[PDB]
Amino acid sequence: EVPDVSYADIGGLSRQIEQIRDAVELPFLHKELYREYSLRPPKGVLLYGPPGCGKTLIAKAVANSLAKKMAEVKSYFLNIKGPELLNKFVGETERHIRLIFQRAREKASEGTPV
Amino acid sequence: EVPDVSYADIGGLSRQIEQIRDAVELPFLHKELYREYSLRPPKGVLLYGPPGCGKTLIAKAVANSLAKKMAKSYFLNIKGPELLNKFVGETERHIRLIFQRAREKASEGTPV
Amino acid sequence: GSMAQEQTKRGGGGGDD
Ligand SMILES: Nc1ncnc2c1ncn2[C@@H]1O[C@H](COP(=O)(O)OP(=O)(O)OP(=O)(O)O)[C@@H](O)[C@H]1O
Ligand SMILES: Nc1ncnc2c1ncn2[C@@H]1O[C@H](COP(=O)(O)OP(=O)(O)OP(=O)(O)O)[C@@H](O)[C@H]1O
Ligand SMILES: [Mg+2]
Ligand SMILES: [Mg+2]
Repeated sequence: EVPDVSYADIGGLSRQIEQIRDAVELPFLHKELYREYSLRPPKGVLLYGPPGCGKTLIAKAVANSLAKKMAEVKSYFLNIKGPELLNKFVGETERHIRLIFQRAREKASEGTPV
Repeated sequence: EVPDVSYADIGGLSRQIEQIRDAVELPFLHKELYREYSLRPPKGVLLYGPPGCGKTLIAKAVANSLAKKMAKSYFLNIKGPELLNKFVGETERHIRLIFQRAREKASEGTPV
Repeated sequence: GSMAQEQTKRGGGGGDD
């Protein structure tokens, strides 16, 4: 179920939204210019702050933006609950992590971020 | 196998590169020289320090430099949680098979 | 000086007939 919240629905954050939007789009809006400087896209994003200040709201906005971008050209955004991947068997959790990352890198391409 | 890494990429770590050369590269380059002085080659090298200080960088650099230095070498990378299986079996079988293959490649003559 | 409570991790087991 694609969320229906966009960047226009978030207020009071004209800087953090700008930073995450840059880190998500700029490496893929201008691939050749990034390659000219040999600057790779960032691979680690962390969001922290007091409870109920808009972190999940920004996550939903990013998901909606990715959905719109892909529809312009659905399964690229992967949502994982915190302890969801945890399993009682000893080796199942590591195998699940590896399978998730392998599937994510399977669909990864230069023009399509995952 | 990870190519395209060398000591030239790593900067600011001069003594440690020399030590890792002495412990690893030197026994392979010189064996009769070690046997003349009855000096047993060091078998195990551990790398420790603050996170992100370049342990994996030095590892891949030495892995490539061993191949480039000799005038066919095999580098094996295995992680901890990789060799864990939910079944009662294969928890130890995989490790024993890996070491048997390492011994086989050593018998072939290629350093492992 | 503290007490702990254990959570078990089940190991796979399968038999035929
Ligand atoms: N500009 C804004 N800043 C903060 N909250 C907003 C803003 N606009 C709307 N909200 C409302 O704040 C609510 C909580 O936002 P969000 O779910 O992103 O925080 P959270 O991830 O629950 O935080 P935590 O998980 O730490 O409690 C949303 O339901 C949303 O309706
Ligand atoms: N001279 C240098 N020494 C250490 N790291 C360097 C050096 N030059 C660049 N780096 C950068 O440091 C980063 C971390 O390197 P590396 O992956 O070896 O750390 P690490 O030992 O794996 O850290 P951790 O063990 O915490 O994961 C690399 O991406 C590399 O680009
Ligand atoms: Mg939340
Ligand atoms: Mg490391």
